[PDB]
Amino acid sequence: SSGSANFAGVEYPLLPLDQHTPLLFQWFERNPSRFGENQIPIINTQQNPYLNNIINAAIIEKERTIGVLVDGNFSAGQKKALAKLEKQYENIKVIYNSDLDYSMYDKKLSDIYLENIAKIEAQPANVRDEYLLGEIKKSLNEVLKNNPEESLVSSHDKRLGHVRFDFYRNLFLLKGSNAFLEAGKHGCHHLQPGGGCIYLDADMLLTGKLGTLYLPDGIAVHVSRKGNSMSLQNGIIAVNRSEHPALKKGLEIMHSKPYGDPYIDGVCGGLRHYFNCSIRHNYEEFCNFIEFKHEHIFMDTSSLTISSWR
Ligand SMILES: O=c1ccn([C@@H]2O[C@H](COP(=O)(O)OP(=O)(O)O)[C@@H](O)[C@H]2O)c(=O)[nH]1
Ligand SMILES: CC(=O)N[C@@H]1[C@@H](O)[C@H](O)[C@@H](CO)O[C@H]1O
Ligand SMILES: [Mg+2]
Repeated sequence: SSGSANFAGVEYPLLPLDQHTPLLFQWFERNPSRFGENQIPIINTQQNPYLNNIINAAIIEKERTIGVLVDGNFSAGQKKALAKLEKQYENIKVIYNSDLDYSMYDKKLSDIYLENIAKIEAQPANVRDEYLLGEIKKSLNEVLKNNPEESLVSSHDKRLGHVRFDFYRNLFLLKGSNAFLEAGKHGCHHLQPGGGCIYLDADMLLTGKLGTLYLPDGIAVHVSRKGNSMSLQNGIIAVNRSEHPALKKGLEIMHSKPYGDPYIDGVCGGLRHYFNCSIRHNYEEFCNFIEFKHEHIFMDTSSLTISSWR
């Protein structure tokens, strides 16, 4: 521990994330056919040189495990290319999302709907959200018509866009360093069970070594300052431990809300609940408090060109 930062009447120690804390990048590919059969299936265009950025981060942080969480229907040659990348850079560990078991974070959709119907019925009739009650009842009806066993994981798994890799990003960060050991990644000499993790968007250009970070209660996230507004953002998520209470609270919210969003609820909601940033608090002050800052990271370079999913 170093100093401390105040927010909403609570004093938070700036907890350390040592230099052995692993870095984490993520590539979930919807269209693996846009790469060669023996190509590394991670985008690497002039506008989005993301494979190059990852390799540059692995070269700069030579004494740090660099995890690449990948997903998509990859061809055999593409997987062999990923293994070749793992061999060309010792610290790069490729983790296939399908090799991780996320069932311990799952919940039945019908259970969420039933609990919400009970909790709307348990409140005085003059304040019940009746429109929401109706929408939850239609959602449950459709679940019973199409797949009664539908769950958070399975429903998000069927998504084809950013929501899916947001969801799995949060779950992986809950696993923390433990995900590396669960996937059988050998030679991760520095990883401790229960260790943390620093997730970075691939467009977060490292220009130097990160050293040791000091974050309030051991967590910080990106703050986008595009144009005249600012917003909490999951483009960077640094935690000093597995099962971090802020991300665990985001998962709690998603277990309780009928239509929880991995970003709005799993990240922003969890942070604001954990740190007591209500709608009556200053959102800008909280952004300044929780912001992940670093002089050796050129942040969100995808805004100089085009977004890879937009
Ligand atoms: O097909 C895609 C597009 C994006 N991403 C992930 O989304 C992140 C954000 O990419 P980018 O910075 O281009 O988007 P932005 O959110 O800045 O618009 C990337 O780093 C990847 O982890 C992905 O996995 N697959
Ligand atoms: C301005 C914008 O698009 N922000 C998106 C956010 O909505 C999304 O939840 C997140 C994860 O995909 O990526 C950000 O870049
Ligand atoms: Mg970006």
